[PDB]
Amino acid sequence: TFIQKRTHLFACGIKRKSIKWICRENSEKITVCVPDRKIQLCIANFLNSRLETMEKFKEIFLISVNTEAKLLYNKNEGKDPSIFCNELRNSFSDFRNSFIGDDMDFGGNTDRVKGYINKKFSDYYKEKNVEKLNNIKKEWWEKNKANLWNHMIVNHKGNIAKECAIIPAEEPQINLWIKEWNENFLMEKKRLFLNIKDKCVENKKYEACFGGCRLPCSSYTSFMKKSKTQMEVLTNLYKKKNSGVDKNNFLNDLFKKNNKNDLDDFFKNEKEYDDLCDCRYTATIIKSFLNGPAKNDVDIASQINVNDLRGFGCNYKSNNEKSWNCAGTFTNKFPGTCEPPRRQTLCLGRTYLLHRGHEEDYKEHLLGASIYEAQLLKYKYKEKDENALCSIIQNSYADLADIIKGSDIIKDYYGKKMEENLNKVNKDKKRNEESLKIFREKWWDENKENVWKVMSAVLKNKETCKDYDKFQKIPQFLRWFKEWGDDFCEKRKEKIYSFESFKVECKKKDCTCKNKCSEYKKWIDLKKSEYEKQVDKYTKDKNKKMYDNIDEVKNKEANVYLKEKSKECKDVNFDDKIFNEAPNEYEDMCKKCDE
Repeated sequence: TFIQKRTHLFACGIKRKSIKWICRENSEKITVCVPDRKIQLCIANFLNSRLETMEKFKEIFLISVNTEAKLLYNKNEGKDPSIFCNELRNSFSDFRNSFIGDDMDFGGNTDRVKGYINKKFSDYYKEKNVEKLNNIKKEWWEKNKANLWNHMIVNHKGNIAKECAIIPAEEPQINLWIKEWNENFLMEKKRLFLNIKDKCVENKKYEACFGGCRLPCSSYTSFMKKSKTQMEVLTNLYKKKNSGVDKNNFLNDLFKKNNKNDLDDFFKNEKEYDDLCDCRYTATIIKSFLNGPAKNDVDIASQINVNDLRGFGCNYKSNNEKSWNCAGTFTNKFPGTCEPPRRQTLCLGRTYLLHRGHEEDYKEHLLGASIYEAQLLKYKYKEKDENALCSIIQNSYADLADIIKGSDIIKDYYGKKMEENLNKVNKDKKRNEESLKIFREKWWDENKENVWKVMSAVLKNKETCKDYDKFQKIPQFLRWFKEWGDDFCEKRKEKIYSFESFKVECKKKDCTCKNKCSEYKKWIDLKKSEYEKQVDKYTKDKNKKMYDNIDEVKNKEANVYLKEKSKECKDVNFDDKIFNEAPNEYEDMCKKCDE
């Protein structure tokens, strides 16, 4: 009775509502993609009957199709009725094609029922020739299909369009599956893209730079990836089932129906996706520097976009000059170290935001910081020569490497978070110091080339800048010490010249020698202490054999290391006069401030 009707329903069971396609390889090592609708096709009832006679087999078939309809109706409640219509038709076709030996779906009950139905038809006709049986089944379908279809939709004719009640034309399964898949695809494609619009709006307010927009963008991307592999399978199976030919332009026509040329063009992300899903203060510029205008045009690579710059969380290097910092918390573990002003003002952006641990986001952020650092440096020192600009870019490049590797001496608020957020990218559950270090170290090696590529884009004749890799391998402090030398010698030269132009001006007309001399005394004493600190570390560290594997350093007096590595000091000897409260040439002049 009605109770027994429930039995039919539950024999097959409630259907999953989501529309998905599952790809597996069959016994012949051949990959196929089956729709979940086919996986859940209502066939269980065949297994609950002895199928004693052909009348019975017919009766059970009638129950199967009619039940499939009910379950499809419950599945598609709340969905556009066109969907229920198509699934009715497509399931009817699978009943036909899985019955007459044209089925890509395999395993589980699909083969359990198939094999059973074949065995019963062996009994019915007493024929074991599989080919003959298949023909017998084809004839049987011919005579029963009209009644099977009619009964399948008898309770739902009113819920579908008049035209959907017409029995489906007979076609190969793969043709029907491709069509169904195409429809499933375009629907989910629209939906996922509308979410992108909703959350990204027009992406004119850096929406794509935040999770609200990046999530639907990301969902859309993966869906296209999965979809592309799926269509490849289905499209190859078509050719294979037609002597390796696109019989009747089926595949071709289908591509033109959607205004596309082929698989590739079918999944090529349009301009609109990039416009809505690329964070314009990271992704857009990265693409320019690696693949676009900036790549081969220094002028363009050098031009700064203020809005993007401040969006990312950095600003121009101030015209003011910060002192060297020899008194941070880092002096606890590394006494004698002096942080370069350049390091104190290094652009890292909002590193505290990469807490979700996505490698692509992290890479995108690092390259962003690297680009702006380069541009900002280029802007600050645009009036310097190629060799200097080159070395200045390498300084920050190497510091970045030290920050990512976790060897950076400063461990400031933003550096630390950069390091820790790379640890987050690492999903390995072994999380001791050395284990995490090794990961970061390997990660930098895999990315350090691109980092240099984008930073080197702001230099004339990029290949002029060499051994950036070797330079990065040099202990940070040693790199800084030399940086300090060049900075010291330079500013000393400047201050000497300042005295001259001042002396010559006074030498003619009107004349505070004491006041300028005073300012210099303060400066030189400050630099003297900085020098002493770093010399002490260089010496103490050297004695601990920390520089054994470093040529052009082993057993070289600190002040010698400077005169060599520091070009700017080539003409200076670190005497005991060098740090005099006044230059030896202006010693007497700074004295006798009576004139």
